[PDB]
Amino acid sequence: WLAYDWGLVFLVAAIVALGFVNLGSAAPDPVLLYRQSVALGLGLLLAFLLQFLSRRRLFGLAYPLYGASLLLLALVLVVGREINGARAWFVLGPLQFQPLELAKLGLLLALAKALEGRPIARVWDYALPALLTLPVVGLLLLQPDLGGALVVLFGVFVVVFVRGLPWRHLLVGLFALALLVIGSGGLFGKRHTAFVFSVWAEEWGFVGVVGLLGLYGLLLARLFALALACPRLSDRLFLSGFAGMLGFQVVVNLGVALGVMPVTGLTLPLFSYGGSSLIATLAGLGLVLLVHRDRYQD
Ligand SMILES: [Cl-]
Repeated sequence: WLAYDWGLVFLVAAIVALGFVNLGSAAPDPVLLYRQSVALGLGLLLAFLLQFLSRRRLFGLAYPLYGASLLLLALVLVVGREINGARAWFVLGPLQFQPLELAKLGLLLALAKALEGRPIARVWDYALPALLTLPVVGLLLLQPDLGGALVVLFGVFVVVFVRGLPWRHLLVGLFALALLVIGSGGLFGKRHTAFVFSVWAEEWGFVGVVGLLGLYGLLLARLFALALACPRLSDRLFLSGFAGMLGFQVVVNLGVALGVMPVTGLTLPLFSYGGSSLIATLAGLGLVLLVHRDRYQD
């Protein structure tokens, strides 16, 4: 039927097109743009394939996907490939799959589903999110990769806070974990990650950064608007956790790019270089779009 919110689609497409028109000038290379074109193709294809999935099945898979992401996080520690001092990637030749993304989505689904029963015992308000998040954050710290750990923990914080459970301990853990880590016009196109962002910030200047931060602000706004437009509470929680994680990566790259936090492996979603991050962001956006399209169904 295609009863989606096409505004969010246009926002995602606009950020993606900005990322692509920037990469073609921010340290370009004939062979480095092909990888990202194929990543975009795979991402759109996967986000389309996932549209043949009802939300009932998707939340039926809330617990199996969480278990598979836990076991996959455990397995990457044994048979992974070290990159920047941590084994956090599965490399099978041309295939590059990082279990962090599966962990994020599985935990969001699992917590959303397990946290939609309004009455709870007076003890599990602390323990259930604890015992569902701690294995993930711990297996993320054994790599070690604390950027994804921060994203995961902050997502869990957003889910808990929107729900209405104890969240202050989660912020304590979050802040504690984060401590052990050219004009108005610009140039217009005239190897670390932040280079992808430093070239946009310098070749396009204040209008460029204002426009990009505005695109991200509108995306987070539309996500949180779709979140409170769902009758079921599990959907509200899932959408808000996703939007939280996205905004958190964005503000992390903000402080990384402007000399605040030490850099992490967290890219700017839909914008920074990275085929797996692009594909995973597209897949998560496909999930959020399909859970929004099925909001008035049983
Ligand atoms: Cl609290």
